[PDB]
Amino acid sequence: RIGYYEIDRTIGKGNFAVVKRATHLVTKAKVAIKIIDKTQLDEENLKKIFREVQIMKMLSHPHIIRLYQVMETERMIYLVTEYASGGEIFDHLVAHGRMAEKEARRKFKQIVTAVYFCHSRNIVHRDLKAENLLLDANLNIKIADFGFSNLFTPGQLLKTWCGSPPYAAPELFEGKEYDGPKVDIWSLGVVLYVLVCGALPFDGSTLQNLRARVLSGKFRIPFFMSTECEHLIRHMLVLDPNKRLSMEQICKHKWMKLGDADPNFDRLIAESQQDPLNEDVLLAMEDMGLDKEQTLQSLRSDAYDHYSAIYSLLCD
Amino acid sequence: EVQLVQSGAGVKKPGSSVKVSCKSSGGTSSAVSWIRQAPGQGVEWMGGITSIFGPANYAQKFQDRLKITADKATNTVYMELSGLTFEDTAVYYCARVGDYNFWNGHYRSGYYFDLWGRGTLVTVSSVLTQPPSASGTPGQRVTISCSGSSSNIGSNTVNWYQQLPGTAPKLLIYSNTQRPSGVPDRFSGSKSATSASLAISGLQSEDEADYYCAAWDDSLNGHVVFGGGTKVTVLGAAAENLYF
Ligand SMILES: COc1cc(-c2cnn3cc(C(C)(C)C#N)ccc23)cc(OC(F)F)c1C(=O)N[C@@H]1C[C@@H]1F
Repeated sequence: RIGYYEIDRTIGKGNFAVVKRATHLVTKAKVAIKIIDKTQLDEENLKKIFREVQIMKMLSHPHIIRLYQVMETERMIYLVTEYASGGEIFDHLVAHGRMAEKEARRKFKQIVTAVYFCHSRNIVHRDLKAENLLLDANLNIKIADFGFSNLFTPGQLLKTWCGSPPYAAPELFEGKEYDGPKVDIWSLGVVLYVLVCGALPFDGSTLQNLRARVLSGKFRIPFFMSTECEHLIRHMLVLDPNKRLSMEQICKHKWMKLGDADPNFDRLIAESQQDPLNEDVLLAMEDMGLDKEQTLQSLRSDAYDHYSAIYSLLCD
Repeated sequence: EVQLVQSGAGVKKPGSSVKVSCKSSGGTSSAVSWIRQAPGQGVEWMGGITSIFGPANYAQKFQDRLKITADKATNTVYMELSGLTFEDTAVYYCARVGDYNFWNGHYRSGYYFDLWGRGTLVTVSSVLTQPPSASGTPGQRVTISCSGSSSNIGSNTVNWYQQLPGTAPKLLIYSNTQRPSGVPDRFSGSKSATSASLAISGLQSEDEADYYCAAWDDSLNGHVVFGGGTKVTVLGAAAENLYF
């Protein structure tokens, strides 16, 4: 169907892309393929796709969707990534309703782990939403869609007004120059709210009504929500970005430290405040006809070509 | 043709929780909302899908105790009301929002309930101003007023429902003046600033029913508000006497 892939069910839709499910024909692995038709793209949108690809090449994390191969024809551009066979947070909330604070805490820890990692590599997501927080086979978070993401310099103001309206920070609606991480922290507050409530803090019939709600900053806090959880959300959803919690303050919040001691979370957050070759895989690739030194050169040069994908997929 | 099949009636002890189902049995993606009606009382919106933005939207009154879920695979929608009290004894209906297929984030829905389930009687055992009653002689015209505020009628379309005894409310007027298929031209709607009106021209005995006006209220995260219900009573015909 497409190169070495057998395409099937559509699993996602973007403004200019269609994400279809696919199988690697040589590795038998299950992957996702973002399909983009370059013919319907302006030069501003063509740059935003190439920026997304470069940003994804920098992010290798257990809770971020992993890019495997980038293929580009005269009129098409395909991004082959890992497939999350468990679903997405939005579908999970539609099927089962609000999560218990214990279940929500585990997923929220996984989200902040991946968002903190991004901010360490100087990248802001700018499109965190329930429908973009996928779930693997074990129901573990894998953040997807870095189309609206951008590189930032700590202390710089960004000027791209983008994001999912129900999760977008007030500054974005107001068209103000903003601090990247502070915009992601607001989205995280909405994500935490919707995880424990099964509903949005700011909602409406139209985008105009939704905007008025977000700019008000007022939101109902349900009876079932703990005092510790309410404090965390109220300190993330703050109209003044300077008065919002930082990523480090979120990770050390009383609600976050609740329940059993989580040293695996501490190890992942400490890694963000700062590998060898699988010789068995390299031998198997040599048997398929693929050159040993050419595979190593593809791996070290971040080519994300046929040799990179077969190595990365085989290491699973 | 397409029908909403609800679960059977039940008795719950106070403090417990109840789960009601609603399965679509016809030509299928929908926007099911849950509406309850206490014995001899008016209809009340509890929650359901009302925007393209979130997984569910709940009425403030029910936010703390309602859970609304859906099984896409089987076309079944669920409702779970916890911490039941004697005040939760009511008939629970599931209703589909007509213009769901038109929702875009920019398109403003009318929030009219196209299809209603037959209702589920759950028993616990151990905003819009409408006149309580209206009346008229057959052949005459009766008008029901429905006043509200600028957040609801002032900013949205008004829809009217007719409820016959022992049956679920039925859409009578949608989008202020429109009539669904089957509704005669005798019924007509109107809306001016924050008030709506329903006119029943050429009144017949078959029109004796409760009438509810409804509109989307933009207050809070949005919710559908209902009128108290007008009990239209059709009097004896004028031809029953030489004087009348
Ligand atoms: C959430 O956006 C994506 C999700 C996935 C994806 C991975 N696993 N997976 C599983 C499912 C299930 C099983 C839930 C279904 N159905 C759904 C989606 C995915 C892959 C994606 O791109 C990849 F192809 F590069 C994107 C992506 O960046 N999309 C942007 C909007 C433009 F198209």
